[PDB]
This record gives sequence, structure tokens and C-alpha cells, in this order.
Amino acid sequence: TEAQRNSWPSQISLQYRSGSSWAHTCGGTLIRQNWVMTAAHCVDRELTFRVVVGEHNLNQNDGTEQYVGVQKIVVHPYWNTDDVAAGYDIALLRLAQSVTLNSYVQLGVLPRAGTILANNSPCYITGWQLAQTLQQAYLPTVDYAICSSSSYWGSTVKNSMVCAGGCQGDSGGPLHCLVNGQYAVHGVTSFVSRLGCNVTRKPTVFTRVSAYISWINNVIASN
Amino acid sequence: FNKITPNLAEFAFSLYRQLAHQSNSTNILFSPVSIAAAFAMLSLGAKGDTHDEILEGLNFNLTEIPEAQIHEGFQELLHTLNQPDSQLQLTTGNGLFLSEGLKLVDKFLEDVKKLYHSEAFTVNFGDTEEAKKQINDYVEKGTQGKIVDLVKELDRDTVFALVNYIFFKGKWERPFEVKDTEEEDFHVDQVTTVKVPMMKRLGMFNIQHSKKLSSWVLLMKYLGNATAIFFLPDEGKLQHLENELTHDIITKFLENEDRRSASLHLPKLSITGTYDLKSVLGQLGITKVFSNGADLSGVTEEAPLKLSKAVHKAVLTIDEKGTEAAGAMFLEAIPM
Amino acid sequence: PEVKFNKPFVFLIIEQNTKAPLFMGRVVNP
Repeated sequence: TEAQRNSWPSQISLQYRSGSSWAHTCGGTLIRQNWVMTAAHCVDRELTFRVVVGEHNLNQNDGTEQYVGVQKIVVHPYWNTDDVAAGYDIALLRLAQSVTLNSYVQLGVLPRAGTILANNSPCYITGWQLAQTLQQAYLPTVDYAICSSSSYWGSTVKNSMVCAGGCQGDSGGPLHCLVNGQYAVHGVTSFVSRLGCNVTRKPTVFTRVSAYISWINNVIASN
Repeated sequence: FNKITPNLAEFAFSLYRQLAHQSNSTNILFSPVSIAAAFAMLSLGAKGDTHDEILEGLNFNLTEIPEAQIHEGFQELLHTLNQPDSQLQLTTGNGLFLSEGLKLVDKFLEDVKKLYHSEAFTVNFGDTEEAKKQINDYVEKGTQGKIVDLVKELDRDTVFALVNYIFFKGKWERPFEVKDTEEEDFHVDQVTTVKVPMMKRLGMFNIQHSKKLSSWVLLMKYLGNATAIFFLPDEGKLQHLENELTHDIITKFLENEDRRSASLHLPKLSITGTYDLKSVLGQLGITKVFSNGADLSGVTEEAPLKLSKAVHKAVLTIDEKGTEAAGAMFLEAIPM
Repeated sequence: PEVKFNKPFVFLIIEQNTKAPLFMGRVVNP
């Protein structure tokens, strides 16, 4: 279904320039007035991007929105497209201009380092007669032990990852979760099966952001 | 004096020359035209390192032949193909499906419909149970029933789908006798053997035997200016033919008309061929369109869609009367 | 000139006008 106008005040739309406008690509959460977190495979090609805060429809302008380009991007030093299953599907893009945290654009909240999510732990996958506007869905997590089992993903799925459900559209769409009270972002889409999301016993897999927290700190601090 | 046919033949080999390395006891059977005309049609929308990989990736090298010919010399190849004569029946058709009022680059919507005479059908990819059926109802209306189900499953988020069809029914201007056709044993392998309605005929033929290709080259014809060219490898010297087939040699054959009375036995056929370019194509230099660099600018400007899979098919039939083959290709494009 | 096709081999249909490669395949074990 569709998410309330301003449901996720830290949701982001990395767009690519094509012709005379911008094309949506990956989701990405906000982490500070000048850093957005997304998937690494997103700032993959040499396109020139920009990010939009407080957005719902990447085709209209409700005024209650905010655009801003990215000075320079930084992907995990250990990320490599070839072997995506290796993890490291995570980048930190820096915004050229900071921003105002409007009643409609707050910051995001990540989990503690080393924190592991339990199974059947509710979570929602937000992103982008119908066309284009911020949607959302229910996507329960899958106990690591399981996803790893040869009956699901196998070795591929590591501990520095997160399995929900078991998709396309808002590539790199963030994964929110409710860990008894808190509601920070536990993951960002890494990759899906090779049939999409109709394939059971094989769930889409997200990156265990918490598996890269101390990292994020070293990064945003190194500026 | 158009052409770009040679490059398409080489492609025919480069591709076949592949499935020949994978297996050896399997019956191969695809159709160049169909395929290398879907990717070409896609190449009006393909851009940069994508457009490049999916082009020269089929022996249609850039630095040598401008896109204009690649393209113009196609709208003529299919235009002059779809318009045959009375004794022969060569028909081909293009057509891509995409949401209504879609974000279709205006310049791209004129090209494929002008340079390919393709048909635009706005499909509602929501309920795939209305897509993966409507589409397969288009080929079968052209393959005169040969393929009334060229697609089973497709992604729900499939942003775009490209497909073309190709039916053919030729007649040996010199047909085999339905009676002379006796039941013989097909020397399958060094052990196996099946029974097939073997056709027979004696008299002059364009059959030949050269060293290079090492094999019996029979160029029997059709009413309508067509030619089925068969190749008979040597006792074991098979692998030779597969890795010895080229455009330089054949074109010489399609110009040897000289005949020599002889005896021939051709068994009735009726095989089928289905697969997914997903890989092959890649191994052929086309993973670019199938990777995280899906430059489909030309196609759409809305959001980035991608090369999901390649679905090709072809049906061949041989009898004392003649041949009546057919085939097609399906393309799927979904987001990033 | 006794020639017979009773084993695996490679055929190839062709357009005369446009020396097109309509179909192409190899019959091994019918």
C-alpha cells in the first residue's frame, strides 16, 4: 500500500540525471544533516546524483520537499559489485548543502553495534490503477540460521546481512523495524533472488547496517 | 545495395558456435533474425556502454558500420522479408508492451515503429495473469498456432517487455515422394538408434563435398526464392563443421548452382527449441544490459528499468512436402 | 554419389533476396 504523506521524515530518494530531469534509483535513510545512507551498488555507475528529503511522489512537487546534490560519495572500501554476496553493500553520500530538519524531515536512527535481530520480528519495507509514489509493505525478518540453511540462500547469506519476507522499484529501499519500542533502520536492500520476489524459501536480503555502524562513525567523523 | 546480412550470419555462428561447446548430444535450433532484431530494436533505446555491448556483441562492430545502416539496413531487411510471394510464406512481426501513457522517450517511440514497424501495446503489468497471456496471444496469431504460449511466468514489477514473431512455410520445388519415404533407422549415436520416416529421392542435386568444411553440402530449394542448406560431417569429423562454419564459405555455396545426379535420404523432422539468453548472450558479450549499468535512456526517462531475461523459441518441420518452421523472442525489463 | 542423412548434422534455412539466416540448428537424435 501507500505510506502516509510524511510517514518517514528520514526517507531519501537518490536520483540520477537523465536529459533534463532526475530519475529515481535507490531509497536510503538520512543519518545527519549532511549524510544519507544507501546501498553501495546504487552509487555504482559514474552518474551525477542528488538527493531529495521529505518526498512522497517523485513526479510532483507538494512544496513540502527539499532537494540537494551530493558533494562526494564514499562506498565501503571492501565493496565490490562482482561479489555482492560478500556484503559491503553500503555507501555514505555527503550532501553538498546541509538541511533544515522540518516537521517533515527529521534524521534517521540506526541500531546498536553488534545488535542482532530476532526472527518473526516485524519490519516494513518502504520505497517507491497506479503509477509512482512512496509505498510501503510488511516484510518480517528471517532468523539468520534459516536464511543460511541450504534450504534458503545458503552460504551467500552472511551474518552481516538481514533476510525479510521469504524488492524491485525503490532499489536500496530502507528496512525499518520495531525492536520493542525503538524503530530505527536495521537494513538497506542488498540483493534479491534471481526470479524477483515470488520465489519462496528465498527471501530478499538486506545489509545488516548495524554490522557497519562503528564504520559509519569513523567515516562521518573523518571530515 | 543494402546488406548487413554477413554480420548477422557470423552472429548466427558465434551464437550457435556456443551451444555447440556446452552440449554435444542435444538438438540445437534457434533463429538469428528473430533474436538479432530484438536487441537491435532495443538498441534504439540502449545507450553508452550498454548500447555498445549489446551491439558489437553480435558481430555488428561499430568502428566499421554506422548505426544508421545497422538500423536502416534492417527496416529494409524485414520490410523486404515480410513482403514475400505466393508459393512461399515468410512473415515476421515486432511489438513491445509497456504501461499506458508510459515515460516513453518521444524520439524512441518513432524509431522502432519506423525502422522496424513494431507495434506498441500498453500492457497492465499489475495482474500478470493478463499480461503473460495477452502477449502469447500475439505470436500465435502470427505463428499460425506454432506458439500459443511463449511465456509462462514474468515478474510483477516487470517494467517493460519486448517481443517479435516469425512464421515460415516453404515448399521444395522438387518434393520427395510420400511413398518412396521408407521407415529407416536413424544412426543416432555409437549405440542408440531410433526409427524415423526417412524420405528418399534420386536424381540431380546441388549436393557437394569440400575439404575445409569437410561434409556433404546439400542446398535444396523452395518456391519463393529460399534455400535450406544441410551439412553432413565426416565419419567423426563433426566437431570440424561446427567450428568451420563461416559466412565467407557459405556465400560461395549459395552461388554454386552446378548439380550432379545422386541419391538422398532425408528423415521427417519436428523438433523444438527453447532457452534463456540470460547466460549465453552474456557469455557472448551481453551481460552489460543484464547488469548494474542498464543504460536504457532511449527506452524511458522515468526511472531505470533493466534487462531481466532473454526468452527465445523456434519450431522446425521437415517432410517430403517441404518445411514449415517458426519462432520468436521475448524480453523483460524491470527497475533498479 | 550415394549420400544419406541418417545421423547428427547441421541444416540452415535462408532467404534468397536478402541472404538472411532465417533459422539454424543441428539434428542429432530425433
